[PDB]
Amino acid sequence: DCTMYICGDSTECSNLLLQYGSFCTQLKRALTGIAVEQDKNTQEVFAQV
Amino acid sequence: ETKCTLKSFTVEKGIYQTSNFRVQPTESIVRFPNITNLCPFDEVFNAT
Repeated sequence: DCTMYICGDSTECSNLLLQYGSFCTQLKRALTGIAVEQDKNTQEVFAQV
Repeated sequence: ETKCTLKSFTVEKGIYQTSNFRVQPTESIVRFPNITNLCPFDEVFNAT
């Protein structure tokens, strides 16, 4: 998570962080893709019957 | 909330993440020494 790691429990820190915005959104998208591919790997390897 | 996160108005079926949930403090506290020490001023102003 963006704020919990970077600006943990600090409202003004999140207010400043909001300027960058889409930065950590890209991070979340990349990690979600990684997780989905991780599940797909096992699905591909083991589920051939 | 998920429409807000995905930045659109139509969402297809599935699972979507969002902002985390975090418990806010109920109230506030402050702590400070004990504190035993006291400057000897009762003796000063009772000086004969």
